[PDB]
Amino acid sequence: KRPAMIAPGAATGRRKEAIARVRITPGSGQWKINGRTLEDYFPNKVHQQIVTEPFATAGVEGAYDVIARIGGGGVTGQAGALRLGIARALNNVDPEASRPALKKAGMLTRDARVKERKKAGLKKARKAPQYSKR
Amino acid sequence: NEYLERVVAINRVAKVVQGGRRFSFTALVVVGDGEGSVGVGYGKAKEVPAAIAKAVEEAKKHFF
Amino acid sequence: GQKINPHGFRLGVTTDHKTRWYAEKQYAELVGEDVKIREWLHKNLERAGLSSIEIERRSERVTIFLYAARPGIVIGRNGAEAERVRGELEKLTGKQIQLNILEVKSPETDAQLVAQGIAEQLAARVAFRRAMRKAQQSAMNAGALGIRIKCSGRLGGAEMSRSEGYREGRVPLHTLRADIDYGFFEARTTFGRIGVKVWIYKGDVTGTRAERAA
Amino acid sequence: ARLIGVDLPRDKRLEVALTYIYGIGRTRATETLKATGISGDLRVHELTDDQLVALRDHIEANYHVEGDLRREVAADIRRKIEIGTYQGRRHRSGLPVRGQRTRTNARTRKGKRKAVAKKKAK
Amino acid sequence: AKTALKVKAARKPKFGVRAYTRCQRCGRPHSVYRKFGLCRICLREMAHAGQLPGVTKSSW
Amino acid sequence: KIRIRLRAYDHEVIDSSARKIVDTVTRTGAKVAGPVPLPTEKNVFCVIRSPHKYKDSREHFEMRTHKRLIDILEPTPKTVDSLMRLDLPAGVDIEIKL
Amino acid sequence: PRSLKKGPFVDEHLAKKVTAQNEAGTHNVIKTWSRRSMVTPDMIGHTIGVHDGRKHVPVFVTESMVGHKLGEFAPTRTFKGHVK
Amino acid sequence: PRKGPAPKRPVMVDPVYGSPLVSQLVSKILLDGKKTVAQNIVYTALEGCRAKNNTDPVQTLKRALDNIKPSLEVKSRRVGGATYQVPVEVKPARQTTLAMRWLVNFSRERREKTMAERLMNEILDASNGLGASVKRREDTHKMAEANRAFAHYRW
RNA sequence: GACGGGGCCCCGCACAAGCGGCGGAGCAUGCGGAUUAAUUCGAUGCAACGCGUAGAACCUUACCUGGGUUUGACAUGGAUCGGGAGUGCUCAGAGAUGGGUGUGCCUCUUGGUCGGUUCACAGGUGGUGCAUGGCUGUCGUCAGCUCGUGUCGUGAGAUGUUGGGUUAAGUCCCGCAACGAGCGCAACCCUUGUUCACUGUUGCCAGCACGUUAUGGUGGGGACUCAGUGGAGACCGCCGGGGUCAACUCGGAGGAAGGUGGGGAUGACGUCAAGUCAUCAUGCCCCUUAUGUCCAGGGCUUCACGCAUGCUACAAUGGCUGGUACAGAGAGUGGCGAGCCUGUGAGGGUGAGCGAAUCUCGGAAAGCCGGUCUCAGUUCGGAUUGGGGUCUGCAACUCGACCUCAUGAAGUCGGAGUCGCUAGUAAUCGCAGAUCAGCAACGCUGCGGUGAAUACGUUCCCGGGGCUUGU
Ligand SMILES: CON(C)Cc1ccc(O)c2c1C[C@H]1C[C@H]3[C@H](N(C)C)C(O)=C(C(N)=O)C(=O)[C@@]3(O)C(O)=C1C2=O
Ligand SMILES: [Mg+2]
Ligand SMILES: [Mg+2]
Ligand SMILES: [Mg+2]
Ligand SMILES: [Mg+2]
Ligand SMILES: [Mg+2]
Ligand SMILES: [Mg+2]
Ligand SMILES: [Mg+2]
Ligand SMILES: [Mg+2]
Ligand SMILES: [Mg+2]
Ligand SMILES: [Mg+2]
Ligand SMILES: [Mg+2]
Ligand SMILES: [Mg+2]
Ligand SMILES: [Zn+2]
Repeated sequence: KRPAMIAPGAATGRRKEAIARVRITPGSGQWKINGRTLEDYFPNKVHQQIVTEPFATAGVEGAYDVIARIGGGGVTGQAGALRLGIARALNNVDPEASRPALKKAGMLTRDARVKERKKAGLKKARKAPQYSKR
Repeated sequence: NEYLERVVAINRVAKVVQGGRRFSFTALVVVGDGEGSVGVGYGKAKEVPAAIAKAVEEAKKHFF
Repeated sequence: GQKINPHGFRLGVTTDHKTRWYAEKQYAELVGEDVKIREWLHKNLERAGLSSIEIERRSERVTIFLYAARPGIVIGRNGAEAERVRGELEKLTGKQIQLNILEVKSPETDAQLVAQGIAEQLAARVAFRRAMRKAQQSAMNAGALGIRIKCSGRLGGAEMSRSEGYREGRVPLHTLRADIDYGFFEARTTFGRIGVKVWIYKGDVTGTRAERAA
Repeated sequence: ARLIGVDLPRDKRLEVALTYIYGIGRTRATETLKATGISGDLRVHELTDDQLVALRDHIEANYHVEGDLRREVAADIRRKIEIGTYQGRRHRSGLPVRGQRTRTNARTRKGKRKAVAKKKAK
Repeated sequence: AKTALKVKAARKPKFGVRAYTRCQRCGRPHSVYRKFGLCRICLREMAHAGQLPGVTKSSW
Repeated sequence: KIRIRLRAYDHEVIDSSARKIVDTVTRTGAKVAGPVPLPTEKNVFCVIRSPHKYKDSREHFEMRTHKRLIDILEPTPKTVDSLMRLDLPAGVDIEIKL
Repeated sequence: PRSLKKGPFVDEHLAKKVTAQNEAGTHNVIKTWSRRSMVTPDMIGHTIGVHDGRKHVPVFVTESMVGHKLGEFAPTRTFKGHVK
Repeated sequence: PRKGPAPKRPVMVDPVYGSPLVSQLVSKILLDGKKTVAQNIVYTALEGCRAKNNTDPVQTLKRALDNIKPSLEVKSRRVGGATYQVPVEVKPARQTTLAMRWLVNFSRERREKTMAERLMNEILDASNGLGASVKRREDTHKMAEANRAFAHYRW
């Protein structure tokens, strides 16, 4: 019921071979990922929502700054890792007022979905060569 | 030795399976004392000596 | 036809490599000399009975552990045969060989020597069923938890090939923590050769290198 | 009859109307435009005769084009035929000359598949 | 492989480009690894038997 | 100061050798940086399992090289002699950069 | 084709034979297995029996041969057609 | 499958228009795995929709989907020595899927140049009540009515 | 036992529901056929056909023409004459080889090394995979296959292993003339998902001090990330319902992860006289101035055709062009090569650095953004063909890759039929490695990027499992 707490904090996020070092701090709510701003590093609204929505589902809103260092993976994987990092930071800052909703939204969870390895005799992880009877 | 025995007959029986046939050996033995007690034993095995021994030990307990 | 080598399957997990050296620019030539050493030793020391040849290297110096059932043949008289085989080893390789020969505590339990003996009997034309039963009985008298022997070929000098086998106890080939010793030999008969394979379940081993080699 | 022996198609950019000429490709047309100092992004129907003939003069002076290059290529092939090289023999046979495989397809030289009757199994 | 072929491969090949590898245990001319000599079959069997240090089955 | 590179194929013997080196140098004073693990070299070989005409079933092997690094901060010529004279297992090599 | 800065490749015995033929009269057939060699002006007007795998087929080298290899004029495969 | 009904992946909502319908539309366009290209197409089509009519593009997409939604469709049946076309009622999820698939396919089949406003034109026509998608819906309903006599074979 | 166009009960991308293909076109590649002096040999329904080949210009090479050789190209052992062997430069030759010329053992009075003459003998990718070993495919990750003892039956044989319930599972539970055990299932192993301790360079940079402006470049730091060792963690363990019960099953909480979490390794008894005498090994047979062996050239690359696996396409969800983001896994000293100069470019010339968490390969591409093309057999497609080149190599004619200039073929989404896939999958996007001087690699094995639709269901098609019935 309480509007959570502002408080600085930090965490790490990972998703699909991408690492996200997140440091959330009280502020105006601006972003800086690898130096460049959000609208530069995530140039399109395709997957800005996935990283912004941890705040939306938390009590705090876009009046709380964050600094992100992002490595590995592609754009979407980096987005997911950053989202998980922000969720974990909010978690360990306020594990009572934001923990229930934040976990219920399925956000304090790291999906282990990773590219399955290729297998001998198969064109891809599961694709098989075209069977030709006689 | 102590008890005199004869191997009456041996036969090669088989059981047909998906792979093929599972052969086996049957043994008739007659074991007696030579003085009035005698018995007959039937033995099943995968091998002739094992079938014979099983038949002999089964005949020991059938002495009349 | 479709079964993995037990030693290769358990390699690194429970059993260990027979060669212990590191080299990254000569690797192939050291492998070649190792092959030469092993082939020479196997071809010239059948009589002793070779469980394993273990090769180590420190710096241009090779060390050979020869695990043999009866090292009497290897040592000859007062080490004369040992000296001659060492000298042949320098002749073959060109490096300083330090050769030591070790016993096998239970040759009737080591699978490789068991295959050695079974193949020797088959070559000497002993009934294969009797030979397999003797080896099995001796292994369980020694105290192995499981024996499995398989002789494949023109058994008894016949025309068709058979794959006759014996086993009792437990031989869990699929279990990695299971310590399974595997041996193989070929009986050279007047009718080709017979392949004799032996699995012996020594027991169950844990980790840390099988308790760091127990 | 706009250029040497070909009519540039109207309503199409000059940089590709030039490539419509035999003996002129993309880079050849681009050079030609840079040498003549003529834009390449204007349609052909706005082309003054002075710049048109300047382009024609540059092309004629620098480049073998149209009938000249076609005759030269035919002469080269005929010379291969008459000298009797391996390539010439393949040319006469109407079969690939540059070491292409001929077991399976070679289709662009062998034409359409003229399937033939073969031996019949029992 | 043939013994003559094995010895010919072992000897210097006049021209440098004419050299080839051969399985140093087996004589096989196809699928010979530079890292450790040998060949496909020789590698498989020797790795199983454990004479190749560091080489173990991979199941990542 | 004074680099020691350890390379082998078994991380147990790597760790044992590194522990022996660090405990030796320390027994001779010389405080030394802890054994830092370098990334392991990972070579992969794929082999047709069958000797003939069976390519879809294959076997994969790896040769993993484990590397550790030691720094001998204290010069300590006595430790220099100790590190040149001690004995190490055959499977692991040593590289001393003075 | 061969690099220009390496020059044409003439098999260094065909060259010596054609030079000897030039010195002692350009009238003989020069038998060679050097399909590998490059035709040069110095041999123009000669006749060279180039091996084709089973026979030394003779070619009379003319002016236009020069930019070609000796083996281009000695076909190795015979086809004649499928069927008849 | 034999084991049972496999779980369904939850459908996400479009960040821009806040409707799962547009996300389903982009995931249905979604050729070659290019999500960004697909939703650029979809957003362009929706903006063209709101350009040509003042009403909301998500509402016009919804109206088109209701106009293309089939109520019942026939499936092949192997009763006897001849095949039957048994009409079966269509669940809401299945009919939304069918409407979206038909919309996308007929948009791809339209004659205009670019996919974005081929889809825009098809959406507007369907919302009005015209187009190939609506025609196919009517034809499937007509054939279901023709084969309505086999409504008793449902299991 | 097997089979059934017999039943009941089941399972698998087996259908269905979907998405993308193949079959049409061009090319790449394998094969059949034909051809040839030779087109070396093996593979032939699934389970042969981008398969042995993880690299055929010479070599490889096993084939063909021709030229050489005969204890032989190579081993091992006795004798016997020896001191050089072995080689540098030259000559003849297509080369093999032959002839010159230079150089010519270390011990020791009897060895290492070679020579012949022999003598033994070697050699064979010559035959037979139905003489074999080894290794492998395969049914089949299928849930099974058996044994000891007891018992039933004259006997083969049966029981266990049937039945009810359950499970991914002969997985367990209940009952039971069965009581037990073994190989399979599962687990132990590797990898991935969470976390802790330890260590801190070549990795990392939160707080501290400068740095040429600049680069964690610097002192330094154990925080974060990562590297790699050792631990923790998941067990239907907890809660509730169902299930007499009991196994199980449903729901929930906690949690990174919940009911096997994902993937790999692992392939029971056996089947197919399945593949391999050509990797190796080997029984027997065959060759021995030739079926051995050396060499040059040729062939394995042929082309009226047929099949198969792929690649590029047929365009606008696209082509072209400028700018601009985000990887992982790997390789490297005859190697990876930066930087600079030169050339349109392939490249060349110089040339640091790095045996490599350091240096190099390096650029990721798709994507985003701006411009442009405007549905045109095209600014689609890039086959073919003509010219000029580069590099590797003794040598690119047959028969290499690449660059550049020109040329601009079929192809408008493909007949009957057919294939793959249930989630980080399909679809697509690039990257790396093995072999390898170079490369016909679009193949193979991996790596990450983007990232779906659908599964009502078992009626039907294919394969299989338990029991039962008929023969
Ligand atoms: C011919 O000699 N007599 C008459 C008998 C025979 C004798 C010795 C043999 O060594 C083989 C054969 C029969 C063939 C048949 C082969 C055939 N295959 C080549 C297509 C086949 O149809 C299958 C198959 N589809 O399963 C096989 O079984 C097969 O491959 C095989 O094993 C064979 C042999 O090797
Ligand atoms: Mg080569
Ligand atoms: Mg279907
Ligand atoms: Mg086609
Ligand atoms: Mg062939
Ligand atoms: Mg053969
Ligand atoms: Mg056969
Ligand atoms: Mg066979
Ligand atoms: Mg055959
Ligand atoms: Mg298992
Ligand atoms: Mg042979
Ligand atoms: Mg071929
Ligand atoms: Mg599945
Ligand atoms: Zn080999």
